[PDB]
Amino acid sequence: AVPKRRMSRANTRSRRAQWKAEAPGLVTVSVAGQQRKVPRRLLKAARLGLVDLD
Amino acid sequence: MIQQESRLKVADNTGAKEILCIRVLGGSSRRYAGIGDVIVATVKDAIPGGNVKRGDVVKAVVVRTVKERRRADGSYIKFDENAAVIIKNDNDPRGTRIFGPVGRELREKKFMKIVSLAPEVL
Amino acid sequence: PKPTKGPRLGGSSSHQSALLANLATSLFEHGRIKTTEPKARALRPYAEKLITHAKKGALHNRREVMKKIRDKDVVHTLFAEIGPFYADRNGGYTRIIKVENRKGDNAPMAVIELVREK
Amino acid sequence: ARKGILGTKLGMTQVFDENNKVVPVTVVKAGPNVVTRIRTTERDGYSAVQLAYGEISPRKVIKPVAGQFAAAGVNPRRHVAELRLDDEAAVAEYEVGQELTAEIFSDGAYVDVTGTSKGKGFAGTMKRHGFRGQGAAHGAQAVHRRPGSIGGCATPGRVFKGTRMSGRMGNDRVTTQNLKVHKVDAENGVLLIKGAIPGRNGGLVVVRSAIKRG
Amino acid sequence: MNTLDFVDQASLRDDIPTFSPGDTVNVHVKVIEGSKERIQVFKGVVIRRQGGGISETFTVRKESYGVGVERTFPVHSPNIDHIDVLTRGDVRRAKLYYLRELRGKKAKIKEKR
RNA sequence: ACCUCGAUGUCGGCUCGUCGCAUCCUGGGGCUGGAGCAGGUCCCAAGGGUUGGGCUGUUCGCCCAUUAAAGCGGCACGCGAGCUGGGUUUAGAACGUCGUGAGACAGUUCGGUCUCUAUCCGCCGCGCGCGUCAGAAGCUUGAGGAAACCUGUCCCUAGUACGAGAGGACCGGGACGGACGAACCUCUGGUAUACCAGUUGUCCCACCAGGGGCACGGCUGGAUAGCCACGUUCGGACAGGAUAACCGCUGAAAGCAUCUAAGCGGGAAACCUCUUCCAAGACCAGGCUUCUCACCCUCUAGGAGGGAUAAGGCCCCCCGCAGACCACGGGAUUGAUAGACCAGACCUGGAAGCCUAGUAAUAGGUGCAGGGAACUGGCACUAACCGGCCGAAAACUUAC
RNA sequence: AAUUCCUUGUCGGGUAAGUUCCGACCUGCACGAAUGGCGUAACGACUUCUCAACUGUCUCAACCAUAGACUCGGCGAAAU
RNA sequence: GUCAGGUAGAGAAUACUAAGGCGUACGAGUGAACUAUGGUUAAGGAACUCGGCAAAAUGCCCCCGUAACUUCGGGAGAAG
Ligand SMILES: CC[C@H]1OC(=O)[C@H](C)[C@@H](O[C@H]2C[C@@](C)(OC)[C@@H](O)[C@H](C)O2)[C@H](C)[C@@H](O[C@@H]2O[C@H](C)C[C@H](N(C)C)[C@H]2O)[C@](C)(O)C[C@@H](C)C(=O)[C@H](C)[C@@H](O)[C@]1(C)O
Repeated sequence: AVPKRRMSRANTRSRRAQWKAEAPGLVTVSVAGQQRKVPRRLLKAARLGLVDLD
Repeated sequence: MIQQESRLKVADNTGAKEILCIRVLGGSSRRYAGIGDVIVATVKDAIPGGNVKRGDVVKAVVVRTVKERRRADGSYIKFDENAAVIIKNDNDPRGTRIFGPVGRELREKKFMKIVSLAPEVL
Repeated sequence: PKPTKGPRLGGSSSHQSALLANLATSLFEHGRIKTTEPKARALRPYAEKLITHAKKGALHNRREVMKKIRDKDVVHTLFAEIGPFYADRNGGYTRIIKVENRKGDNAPMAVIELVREK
Repeated sequence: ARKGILGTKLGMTQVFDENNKVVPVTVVKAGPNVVTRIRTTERDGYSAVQLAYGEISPRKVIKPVAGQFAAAGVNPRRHVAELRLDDEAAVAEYEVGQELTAEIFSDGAYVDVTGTSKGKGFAGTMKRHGFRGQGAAHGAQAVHRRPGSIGGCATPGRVFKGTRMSGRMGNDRVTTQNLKVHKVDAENGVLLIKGAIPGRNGGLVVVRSAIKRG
Repeated sequence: MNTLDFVDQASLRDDIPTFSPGDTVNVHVKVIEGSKERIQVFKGVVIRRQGGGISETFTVRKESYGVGVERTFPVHSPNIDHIDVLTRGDVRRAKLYYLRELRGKKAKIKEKR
């Protein structure tokens, strides 16, 4: 089918607001004497040196 | 598990060789016929000279079924062919000899004449 | 192992078989391999079953491994270094470490290594 | 006035009767239930007995639930569920801390077994409502499992509520009624209930006395 | 092991020979037709044996009066009084469904010894 | 000829319904033109159900076999952004009739493209956010809803009123059913794209042996788990209340008074409880428990604005038979959550190697062998992390 | 006569119900072809039907895989 | 338009492969429904449907053996 009316600004924006990113949950990891923030998912990899922290 | 248009062999000496199930009796929309279930059929093949002619609408009781039938004791009975015996409204066989084995479902359903005439009721 | 519940990992059952075989070969060769996390998860049981065959060092187990690995050098590596190395370890011969996702598709990535702590 | 016991659907198997007839029996761990709370018309407005079932670790149990069990005077248990009773004498029968064993039922007692059915996921109309599928051939274009028509035309002008459409099925409360208890294994705290009971193996179930065939 | 083995062991019975698919065996089935309990002997080839514990069933096939009859029983069925293995069979698979399409002398089965 | 010709898609069938009652069971009245009975005609009271085929474009019908019955209609002659396209009505063609002809034909025939990713409402399911007067937590609790409601034979009553028979009951009491629905997987049976086995062609692993890749999982024989039905089990109920027709009251506003008047009391499937399920967003938000029973800072020291939080919960992580993306279980190991490993179960069916017998194909022993998965136990060996986010009261009026 | 409008009824054959069609009896000045009507082996992706076999077309649907759909990341329209 | 390896094979079909050339340009995941393309299917077996549409089935080589009718060629690979 095809949109019959132009969607109003209010509806367009109400439903567009749902397209949002979720900020990652960052935990502290100590590497090379420095305290970096990495996802708890990558916590182990960062400890083992498998995360490129630049 | 016999339904409409299923072809069964006649386990009887009525001259009819094969029948086509027209209806499974037992209730409206009654779907399947197992051992001991009665069906009105039509004779599709028959001995050229005999009591039963081709195209005769008859009543028969399924005596052997290819689909395995469960039993109260957890056992099952299965046959190599679907066979019915042509009967009359007295629930008695139209013929005099029953060929091949039959199930105890006939005894349960009070097809006692068929059970007695059957060479082996399993 | 337990079969893949969902769509097979290589886009087909044959490709999943080949892909698991290659991943197991690479893991047994280089010790650790980086690959998409689902591939690591599917490989870990596969690789550990192969390592179990290696531990049961025998010609029958050698043949059972060679019907999946097809690499004679890696088969020898298994049966001469990885079976003897894990003789004392009862299971859990591999370790999955979740790493950062790829820049091209954001695919979850994981490094699967052979355990060495003993 | 109506017995009941919380249990777990251990599995299903078959036994044999005195007549050698096979009885398909679900084996349910009608394990010990501890009466944690009594619901009364004076305090609660209804007559019910709260039962707790299943071993849980106190570390797992949270402080609100732990305090409720402390007030009851009993060790916290994994599940808690209420059994409704008609009259007040039914709860006068019960008391907090009471031990409810599978022996409350007897062989041949008809029970209603309530459980959460298996999750069938997002099911189509054919699986979910028994919709007659459309034809596999004879021109049918990509409608072999689709619902068909949904409403009328301009006159309703809409789809009625309760229209049987495709959606998530299963995971709903189901009470299978008048299931005969073939045997009451008092030694193992188990009930062999003839037939099937809703839900997966290991799921929480409530075996109450049959409401109809009391 | 199975979670319901403590329930199944009660119904599991002894007096079950070590029959295998392909063994010719006669099962003595109790039939209570007409209030009278008698024994009917079903002699045939074990073409199948599926299941475990109490729920295990075995299928016996015999040709009778020109009609092949398969009759399945639970292995630990109380309605079976005795299963007697007449001769062992040297079959090459667990299930002998192919014996359904075979008739006459081609339905022979090799015997171990 | 009033909307629609800058388009409102036709008949039939399919699919899915929903509604009406103008009744094909369940209750009655009359006829008893049944004196009677089995039956039946007629007229008053929708919950369910109301089959499958053949010939039909077939809207209609007829036929076959059943059925308790095979209801009639509305919903754009419901339903083509749901399907088909047989009919019908383009363009080809033949025949028949008309026409000089082009052509025409509610004439007979064959052939003849069914588009669209759903914005809104609607509906079916899921979440996120807020509420619900502190911040949580289990247990709920029915206002209101939804689902279901079908009905057969056979037996006893009973060969029992008629009392000539033939034939043959109501009402009750049992057995077994058909269709439908739900759950479930013990059985049976289906499936099985990492299971086992056999096997063809080919190419490989140097070669033999043993295997692998590909050929639909190459094919074939099986096949546990899961999912299933053809399977298993269960359900429609039993009761209560209010209701057409049938009555009761002493008998009147009215006389031997009178079914009944005005008043007041008693007897179906429909209705309301009852059964199952949802359900406090039920804006009118229950009995318990948990922390606290304010930790700190800033403008005001009113009313607020932020941190930390106690309580609990997400997010991450291991996961599931829970799943489109949610929520449920386990876990910051104080752990069996998954995998592995060890066993068992189960499926296959007798592995590899070696030895033996055969000029060999192959067979036998090693050996219930080997291989293997979902199930069941063990087993911290691997991963569940040496972690981050949220998450507490303005009070005032009114008896003791 | 070979001539099928044939509505031809009647009867059958074929189905349990059998369309297409096949037969005899049929149909009277007929009726339509002394050359435009009938036959005709072979042939036909022609139209119609009956059989055997076969089957998920169906009773009546179930399960498996893959491409979508669905989830995440990137790019990113359309009719209206 | 030219060349046309090997093994099966009649073959330039088909399968697998040599040489040679490619993995071709969105990916990763995920057992939803539903759609598409494949696969299997108990018991029936056209009961589906306008219609056996689709699917299923037969399928190759060698021995036999092959009907009505015929234009004497065929039908015919009849059929079995
Ligand atoms: C594939 C691609 C095409 O799809 C079709 O062909 C479908 C299958 C036609 O139906 C086919 C089949 C069928 C039966 O469909 C209705 C038929 O009637 C039409 C004529 O052709 C359509 C839809 C016709 O519409 C229908 O036209 C009728 C005249 C009236 C009807 N409505 C207003 C009443 C209207 O929607 C019509 C004319 O093509 C629409 C116009 C816009 C088009 O030309 C567009 C460009 C089409 O080419 C197309 C959509 O791309």
